[PDB]
Amino acid sequence: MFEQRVNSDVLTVSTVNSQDQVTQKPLRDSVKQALKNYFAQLNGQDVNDLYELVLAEVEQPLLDMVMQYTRGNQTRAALMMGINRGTLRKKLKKYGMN
Amino acid sequence: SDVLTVSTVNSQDQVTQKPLRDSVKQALKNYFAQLNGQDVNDLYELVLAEVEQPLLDMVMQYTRGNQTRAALMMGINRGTLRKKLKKYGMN
DNA sequence: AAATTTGTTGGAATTTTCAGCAAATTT
DNA sequence: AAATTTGCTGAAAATTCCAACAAATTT
Repeated sequence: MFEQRVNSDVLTVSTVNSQDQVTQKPLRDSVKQALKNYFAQLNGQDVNDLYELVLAEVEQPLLDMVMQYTRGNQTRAALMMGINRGTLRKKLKKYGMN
Repeated sequence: SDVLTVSTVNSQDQVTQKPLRDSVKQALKNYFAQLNGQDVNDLYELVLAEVEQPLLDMVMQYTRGNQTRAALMMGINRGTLRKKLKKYGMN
């Protein structure tokens, strides 16, 4: 058969453990760590934008990467991401990617 | 300089920050590599799902389970927050 | 030359706000 | 005892999907 690949392990980033041994770990944990870190620096004023802040950090590379893959093809990229070609175009504007 | 970053370490044992986006980019770089021309059908909802769960989890620690403050912090309507917590079944 | 993708549309579908309950929980 | 937060609700405000089209482009 094929071995299970939980959704945690579909998008993973290389890390190193205490034994200088290279190993994948969920992207989840990077996002978890970035926030953990982000909160440390909150000393300690309010935020009103943490979603759109995060979303923007994640949307940019996704678009960046998908557009490279589809060699610039908008129709394919929007079909890959499961978003309408119109909203893809809109996002691409948002990030000056056109 | 830049608010969302994660700790890295180089061969010379020096810890050093890099922006989260660089890791998201790597994640995909990899994801694509392994697919050999296989359809990718719903990649947005995928990556969204991978980011919202940590984000929700973490703010609900910071707000101490307080749904109301978390929503104002994240900048989405309190109802949405509940609706998203349901999506991932954290409640 | 044909097939596809782009840029633009007006409308329909769905998602998120928003204020306003009383009831329940925290202070 | 008071203040805050929750679980819920309609309905408005915004965003997303749609699908169709000529025109630009890629095959």
